[PDB]
Amino acid sequence: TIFSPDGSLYQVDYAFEAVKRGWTTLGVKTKSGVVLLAEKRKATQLLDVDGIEKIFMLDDHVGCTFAGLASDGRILIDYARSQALQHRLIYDEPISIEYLTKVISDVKQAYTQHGGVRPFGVALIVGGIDKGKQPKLLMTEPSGQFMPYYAVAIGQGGYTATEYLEKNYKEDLDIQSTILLALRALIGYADVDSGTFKKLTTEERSDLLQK
Amino acid sequence: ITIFSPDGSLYQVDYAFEAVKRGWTTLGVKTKSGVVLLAEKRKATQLLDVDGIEKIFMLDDHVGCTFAGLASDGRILIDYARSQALQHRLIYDEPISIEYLTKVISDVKQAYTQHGGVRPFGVALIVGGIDKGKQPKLLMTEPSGQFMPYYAVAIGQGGYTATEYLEKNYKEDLDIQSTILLALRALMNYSSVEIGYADVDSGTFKKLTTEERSDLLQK
Amino acid sequence: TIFSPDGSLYQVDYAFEAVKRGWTTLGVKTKSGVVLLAEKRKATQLLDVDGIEKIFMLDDHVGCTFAGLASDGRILIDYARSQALQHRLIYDEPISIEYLTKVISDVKQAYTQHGGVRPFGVALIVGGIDKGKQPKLLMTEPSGQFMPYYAVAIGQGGYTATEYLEKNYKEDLDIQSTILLALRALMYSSVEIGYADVDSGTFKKLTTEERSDLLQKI
Amino acid sequence: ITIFSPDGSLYQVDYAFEAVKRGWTTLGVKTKSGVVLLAEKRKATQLLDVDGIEKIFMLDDHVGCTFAGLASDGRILIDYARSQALQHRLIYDEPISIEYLTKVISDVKQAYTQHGGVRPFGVALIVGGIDKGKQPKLLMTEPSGQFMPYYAVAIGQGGYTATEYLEKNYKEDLDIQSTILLALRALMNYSSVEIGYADVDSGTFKKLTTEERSDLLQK
Amino acid sequence: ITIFSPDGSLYQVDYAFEAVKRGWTTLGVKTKSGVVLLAEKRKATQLLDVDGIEKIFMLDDHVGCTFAGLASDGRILIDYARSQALQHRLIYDEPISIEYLTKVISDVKQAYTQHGGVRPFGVALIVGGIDKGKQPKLLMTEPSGQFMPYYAVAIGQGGYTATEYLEKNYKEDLDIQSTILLALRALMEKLNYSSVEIGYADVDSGTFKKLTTEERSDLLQKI
Amino acid sequence: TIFSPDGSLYQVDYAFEAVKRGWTTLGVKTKSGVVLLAEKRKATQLLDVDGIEKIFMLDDHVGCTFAGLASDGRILIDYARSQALQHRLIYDEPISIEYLTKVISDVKQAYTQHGGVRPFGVALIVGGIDKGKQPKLLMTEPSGQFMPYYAVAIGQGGYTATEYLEKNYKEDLDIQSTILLALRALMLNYSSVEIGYADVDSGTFKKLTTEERSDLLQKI
Amino acid sequence: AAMGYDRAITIFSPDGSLYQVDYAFEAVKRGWTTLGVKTKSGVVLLAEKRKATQLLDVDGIEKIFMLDDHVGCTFAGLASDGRILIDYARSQALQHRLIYDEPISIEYLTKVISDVKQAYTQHGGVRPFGVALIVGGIDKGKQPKLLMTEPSGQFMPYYAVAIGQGGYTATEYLEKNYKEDLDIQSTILLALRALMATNYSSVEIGYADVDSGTFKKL
Amino acid sequence: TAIGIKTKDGVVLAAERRLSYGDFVLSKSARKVFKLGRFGIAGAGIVGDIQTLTRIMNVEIKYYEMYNSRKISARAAAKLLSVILYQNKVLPYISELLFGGVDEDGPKLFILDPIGSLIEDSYAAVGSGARVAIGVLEAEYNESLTSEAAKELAIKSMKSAVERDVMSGDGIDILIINKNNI
Amino acid sequence: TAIGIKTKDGVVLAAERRLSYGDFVLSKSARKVFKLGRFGIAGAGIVGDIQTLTRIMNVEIKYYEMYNSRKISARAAAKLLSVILYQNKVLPYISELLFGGVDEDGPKLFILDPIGSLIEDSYAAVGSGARVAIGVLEAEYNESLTSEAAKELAIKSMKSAVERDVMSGDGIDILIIIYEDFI
Repeated sequence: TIFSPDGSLYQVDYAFEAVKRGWTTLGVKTKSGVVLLAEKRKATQLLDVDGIEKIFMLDDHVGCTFAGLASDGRILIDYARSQALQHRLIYDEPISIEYLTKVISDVKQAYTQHGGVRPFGVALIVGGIDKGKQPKLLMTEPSGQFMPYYAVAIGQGGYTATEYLEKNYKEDLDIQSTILLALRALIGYADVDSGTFKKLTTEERSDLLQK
Repeated sequence: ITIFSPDGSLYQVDYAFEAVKRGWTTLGVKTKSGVVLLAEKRKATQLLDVDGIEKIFMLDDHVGCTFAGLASDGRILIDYARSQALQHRLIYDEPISIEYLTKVISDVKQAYTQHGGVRPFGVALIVGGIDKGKQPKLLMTEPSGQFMPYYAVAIGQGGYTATEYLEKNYKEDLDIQSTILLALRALMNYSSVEIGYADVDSGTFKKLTTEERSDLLQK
Repeated sequence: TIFSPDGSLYQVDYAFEAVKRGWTTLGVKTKSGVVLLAEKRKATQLLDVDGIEKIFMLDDHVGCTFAGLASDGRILIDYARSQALQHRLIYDEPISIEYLTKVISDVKQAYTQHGGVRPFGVALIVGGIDKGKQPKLLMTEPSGQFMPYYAVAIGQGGYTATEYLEKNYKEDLDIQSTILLALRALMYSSVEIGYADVDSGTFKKLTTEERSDLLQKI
Repeated sequence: ITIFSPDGSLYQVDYAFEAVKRGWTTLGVKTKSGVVLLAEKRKATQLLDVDGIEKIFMLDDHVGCTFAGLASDGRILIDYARSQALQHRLIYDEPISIEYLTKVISDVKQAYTQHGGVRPFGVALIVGGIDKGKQPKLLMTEPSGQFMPYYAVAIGQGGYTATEYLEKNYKEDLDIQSTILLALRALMNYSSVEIGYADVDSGTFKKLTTEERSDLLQK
Repeated sequence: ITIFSPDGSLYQVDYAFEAVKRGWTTLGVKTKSGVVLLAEKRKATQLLDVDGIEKIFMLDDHVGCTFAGLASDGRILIDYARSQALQHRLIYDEPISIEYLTKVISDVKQAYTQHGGVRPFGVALIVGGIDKGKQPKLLMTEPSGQFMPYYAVAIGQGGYTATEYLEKNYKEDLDIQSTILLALRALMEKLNYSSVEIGYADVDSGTFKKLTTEERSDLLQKI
Repeated sequence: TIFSPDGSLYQVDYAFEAVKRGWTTLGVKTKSGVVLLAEKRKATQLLDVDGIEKIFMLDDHVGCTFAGLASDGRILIDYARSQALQHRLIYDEPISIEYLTKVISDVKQAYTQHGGVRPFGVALIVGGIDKGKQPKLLMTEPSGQFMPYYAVAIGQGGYTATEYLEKNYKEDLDIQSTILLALRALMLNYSSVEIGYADVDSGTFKKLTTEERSDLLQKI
Repeated sequence: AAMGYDRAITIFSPDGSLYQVDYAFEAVKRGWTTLGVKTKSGVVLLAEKRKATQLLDVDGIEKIFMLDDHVGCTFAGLASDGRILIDYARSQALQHRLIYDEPISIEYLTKVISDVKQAYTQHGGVRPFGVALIVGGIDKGKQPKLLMTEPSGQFMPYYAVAIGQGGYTATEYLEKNYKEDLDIQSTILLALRALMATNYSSVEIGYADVDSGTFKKL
Repeated sequence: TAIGIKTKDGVVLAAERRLSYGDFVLSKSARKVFKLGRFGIAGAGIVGDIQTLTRIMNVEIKYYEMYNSRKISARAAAKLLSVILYQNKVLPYISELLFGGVDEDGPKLFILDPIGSLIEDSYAAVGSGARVAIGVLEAEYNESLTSEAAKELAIKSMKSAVERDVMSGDGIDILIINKNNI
Repeated sequence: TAIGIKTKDGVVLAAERRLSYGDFVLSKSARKVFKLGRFGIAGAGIVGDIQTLTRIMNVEIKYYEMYNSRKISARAAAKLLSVILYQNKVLPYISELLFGGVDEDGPKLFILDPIGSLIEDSYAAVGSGARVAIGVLEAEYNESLTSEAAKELAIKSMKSAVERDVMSGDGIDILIIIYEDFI
């Protein structure tokens, strides 16, 4: 919690180097769908990749993924689900995504301003479609900054997927063409017709290596 | 952190003021006809929703402000400002004086520049409202906790260039179309800027919709 | 609680070296059921290794073992039993193992983010039957990460058993054959063994004559 | 920060007193007629509303004071002073003695010069009070927490020059018009100053008129 | 400090275990029909009231233990142990198992080896007792917070010599005069008859009592 | 709050050096009564040194002065007055001086044993006469120690007055003669001393007025 | 012995000794000489009262304190540390007498005093006490009971000790000519002789006698 | 109903073994006399308050006995029990108690109220039929009794209280405290 | 029932030794007169409040006597006991008390209420039969008495309260201020 003479906090940039060493996670937003997915590397042969979880469902309508460490973004996911259900208990209403990412990012700020507390080494990308307009995607940086994005990806191969989505973007795709785009840049999707965040079961992924 | 140098200057506060010098360029101008403040929106990556990213925040229906420097420090400070404003309006059923809003904001900045295990804020604020009677109102919060009321300032990377341009030719009163023109000229496309104005006739501030911004580009 | 310029927390990696210096503990999952066991090395002739304990029973259907230090994973075992019995008082239901390992791992995270607190130097391996979704094994790292495993082993000879289970881990095993596999992976009665079976959904630790005869087999 | 040097002096307190030496020049004079205290308002930028900047603060209707050094430290210290004064007037329904106001102010300064993770205040205060039915008394607060009651002092950048000027031509009995003349002469200039006076006939403290400020500035 | 060395070992815990190595010699033996534990009482000054200084403490009617290392750390730890025992007996109206007593003692030791501004305990304990029926039980508390239940151990300056002597001749069969004899022969100034403190728990009447000053003389004379 | 190898606390001795740099304050206790006074040096010719205060009245029977810093002994004077009036609210009785100096000195100890707290840099010289037996006079050291004294003086010229009172002490004396002795032990002008005395005949304490201490200070 | 580990107090040196506790025991070595003897016929403890300034109340200063009508004690080292510790001792004694309406055992008084010393030698932002106490009382049903409190928190019950500047000289004198079969006029003589090897009326003396179970001063 | 009789030899306690809530007997075997080492207490009132006071006092007797090197005196345990009753004056332990023991000062018998008042008396009764039973004691008490004659007096007085009190009834235990045997 | 009589030579206190809850006597020997230090107190009401006030006051008398190096006066102990009664106004110590001692100012006798009001009188009674007993005192009293004649006045007045109050009787203790003689 000390300023360098240029004004940059070095521990925040070091935590952003920790998410650069994370696995590759992806989030793409179109005018007709949210798709976000995450790579599941297999370090050991005894590890059941099909049993490890990285896509988490915040609400009926919101899911998000993390990169970097696991445990920092996981206790942050419990706070996110708790804040969402508290807003839904009070107003009996789905939660705006600017407010979820607000209070998440404010917690990240509170751990980047006090002495005997390490900052979070986890970046989040949040995709919700319960708004009356279209979808909304945000990214949380360990400094506490918002950047709303059309499509990003962070991790080890984050810059390669970032430049691929810079190459061939489009505003108007299917659910099927935007999940194709995220697979090409390397799963959970939210669609605007039925306002929910569906998780694909174990069969449908066998479609996508084939198709 | 909380130690005086032998000259008497706090080095961490000046280092935090260097952090707002590395911020984006934000502008605030205050004329005898009303209030215009706007902020640059630079695009670092070709995938930002720049039309959705926010730097102009509305504190009350008659006072609002922009930040420069870090985002999160001035953002939790924006929640405290809105909470203090709505608390005063719950008690008195009255709009809030801006000396009191900037007072309690600046007192929080002081409290984090006097205690040991707390980093100071790395954000400067510029606040513009109308209240009731003092139509042209503008203040600036420094991370030391000082007030300076200004007619027109700008801070950020090109803050000194806009400061010297606004130092140039500018008189006391002119129409709001001419003071929003002055702020656009002080920033040197259509949605790289986001602009908010408060007018003295109807004591409020709607924001510019992007359609009126497109009308202010080509003329 | 400080990041190195690469981004790695050095104190967490030092605690994972502390569990590398621990005793060898094993956990295997087959479709037949749950087997986990732990080595009991005898440093002194006067140690009551017959009375020392490393397999702990969280509930009637969840048991786990630790490696690394003793006291850190033991106070962590008191928190696990308290969270389990609290869930069973609320819902009158057995507890999901993702939630047990969740709150254990969240405690490990909370001690890897605050200043005047040392992190835990203990890794856990948790086995149970839960519902009816075949087996369910997780491992807790002192960073707070989950890794669910079919079969792992950590300790001094952890990598040797890891590569042995890499060689001959087979899906169509008996419960008698998966306890055989863990004994083979550990390379007379200085080992204590506990198994959970899917037919009667409960945990059992092996008595003296049980593990004695099974060792005299293979 | 909370450590004694072997001679016995606290170095952080003297460094904070160097910070008030870098402050603006503020003046306070007391005479048989009453109380005059004023403060220089230097203009660092042409964008500054010098008419809007405030440095003379009114603690109660019979007690006013000014600060030098930092702004925010003496400003949060001014909020504590106003709260203690209004609490005494809520309890006793009586105007407050200045030895007790400056007492509790100075005790706060001491409490922040004895605890570990707290920076001391970098602000000196000069307080002018007529009390009730008594000659006005002026007290100055040092960041160590010491009192010194003064007939006339001035602290800031040109504090020593005004101190030696008031050493030359100050006495005990003269007018309110002549002591405001004396304080203006001690500050060395057309209109950049705040002046406040308390007079013994009607026991109250007032502020700028801008009518008598120009008129008395010409003499 | 509460910081982890690159090998993974906590150095202050090993330094605290060196502090109990500098303690006086205390002994605990657990054999098939009861409990004997005793402690050496070395006389550093002629003016010491040695036969009035205390190192054997009675936790419950059936649990007695001794400490080595510092005095005050294991002594405030003895007050917490007695408080936890009497609290369990107020709740359940039952004698206390020693795994739970040593558990909460050891959990306190762990809690002081994980927090910043707290020094760890520099005292090791050896706890004995008759529990409730069955057979006897003996545990040892390490300043890391680890349990090791032992048949017979001894820690202090001559702890390793007593460890190797009890390694030599640990007779399975326990007697009422041979289990106290083995501890008297595992201690090594010639031995005084009023400068060593002995306490035993026996399985026939499930209780614990220190030996009287006359019983010390009559037992130490057979050697 | 760190002990040195020899066993001395260095910050306490540094605080006692801070009171050695204080102004000269005096306290004398004889068979006649109690007199304590304090020097009032004038650093600037615009000070209201006639309005500055160093003699404080704890109760109508007991007063004291400080040396060293001002603010530390001033918040310590507020605690002393609060403890005295609390004892008089409970027992409706004047307070023994060993108990006043006790709790003051215990506060000094409590700030010389905790980490993030600076010790007090002020020495006190209390002295009341409410006891029915004889008068009392004690001194508080920043370590928290008592020393009861017949007559002492501490400050810049503390050792010079200490050796003067060692020269010509009379245990039996006059109250006019013991205030005479303290003035001689300090050496001033009309406005350079505050004097307060407590007398055993009418059991009360009072600081002197400007044209009463002056008429006695001419005599020397 | 490695002496870089003198920071704060909550830190073990590599030999295992706490240096700040031993430094606090050096502070009581710089204290005044205090003496305590117990024989069979009762209790004598006394303390030297050195006069640093001719204007000092040698007869007005106090160092012998009466904890209860049956127990007195003296301190050496600093004054204020053993004085706030004397306030805790009197409060605990009167609390025991309010509960049980019974005189207090001296093992329990010195117990709770010494436990306070331990609690200030185990927490971070607290300096340890730089005062040693010697406690003498005879309200028990047996005979006298002398204890000494060390800043580590240790008990040592003694027949007769003395600590301070001339503590070792009086320690060797009482090593020369002490014996139990002796009475109260002769044991107060012995303590005066043990202070002489290191004066008009510049010593505080207090004795407790076994016939009338009370403690008095001189 | 509970009766204590003070003899020159030792204190004798005896009480009922009947509990009835309302007009209905729930139990013919409810122990109202309890042993505490050398000491013994017995009272009347709510059973749960009496049982928890036997258990609390048993714990704190062990507290005093483990710390100090002296066994407990009956006056000290009585003042302790008076303070335990007195701290909870807002929610009083609804139970009148008889405390009986033998110290080196001699035999001691004690009466305790739910507020916590301590009374020394030779002979006492406590509870519903105590009025009746003290009548028998007031007829035939002398200071010079034997232990077993006071047993027979306690049986006579308790039997009178059984025949003439609706809240008492059959089931009598007797605790004879001489110093050698409890 | 408890009676204090102020003489030139000292203060005489006397009270009952009978406790009855309801209409039934629990004890014929309940001490209601207590001797603390250089003086004595005696009151009526609930026994447990009186006993805990004797014990609390005994502790704090020793508190004042140890920490202020002098002995204690009766006005000071009375003002202390008035504050101790007054802090617990929400849950009042249900007991009216008589406080008696001798100071250098002279003999002093004091009346205390459960709220904590301090009254200094010459002769007083407290409790059930106090009405009856003060009647006897209001007949025969004089300012010029002796200590043992005031004992006989206290025996006569308490005996009247024995015969006419269904709350007092049996024996009566006496403290003269210190001798105590039970007749």
